[PDB]
Amino acid sequence: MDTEKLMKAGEIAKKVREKAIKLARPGMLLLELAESIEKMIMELGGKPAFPVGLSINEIAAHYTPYKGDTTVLKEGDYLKIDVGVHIDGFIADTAVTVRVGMEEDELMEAAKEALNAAISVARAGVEIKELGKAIENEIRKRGFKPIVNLSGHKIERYKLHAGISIPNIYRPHDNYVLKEGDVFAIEPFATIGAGQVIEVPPTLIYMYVRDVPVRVAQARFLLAKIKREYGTLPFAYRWLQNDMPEGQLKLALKTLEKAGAIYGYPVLKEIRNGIVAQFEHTIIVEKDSVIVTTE
Repeated sequence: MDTEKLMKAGEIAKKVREKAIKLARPGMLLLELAESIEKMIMELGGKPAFPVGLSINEIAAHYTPYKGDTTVLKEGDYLKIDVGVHIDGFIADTAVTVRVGMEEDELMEAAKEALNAAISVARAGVEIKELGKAIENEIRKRGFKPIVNLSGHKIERYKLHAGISIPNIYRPHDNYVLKEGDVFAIEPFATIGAGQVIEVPPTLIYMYVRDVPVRVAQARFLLAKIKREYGTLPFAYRWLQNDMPEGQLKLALKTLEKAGAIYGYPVLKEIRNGIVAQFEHTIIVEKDSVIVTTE
């Protein structure tokens, strides 16, 4: 569980996060932003843990651009930038919301404050529901609604979602005890909407899980490439686009998705088109406080 790797990932995540806020100017082509960031991650000796999330407003997460994407940042836009970096499989997951070409807002504040609230509170020994309460309050007591079914999550090596949420609400039977050595993304989301998200198209992001019989030559070969370049970390449709006709690409991906070799990370929309804000730090739990990998 090499911490120095985890830390580097965090430093790099931290840098490119900051650069990403500088480049978040109105008329900034969303495609170009993502490419700029991911480029800068690889310069600093990082590989991306996943395609960079550039989710806007009602859109909560799992938007990354494609080639041909013309989405462009418009002033007043609440832009969630979710950056991920890994060092030989050791992960830094960090996120900020920014009102493009504008000052911070009380909604943006509710989320960032929820993050700090959780981090202060976190020691080894603490039950995760305690961090839940911490977040819930910050967001509510500013008269906002936290997104219930989109949370933080345990991180392990080459395993981005390692299957224990740090939920954004108190739940009596969220009883997990934070351990010396646990890595965890704390992501509060807040919205003026319902406080709940669902899936909508497109599916712009994908993850290898399992190899499976693939009858079709085109799809088998694509699965091979995917495993070689990306393994069991998520990947953008965008990255594969380069080579291979876009039609035969989209079909292969759905053909693999069907067989259950790859699974999609489709876009998530806040269910009442509630404008949504996010702030994420990676933390390593330790005895009487926590490292913050990405601060």
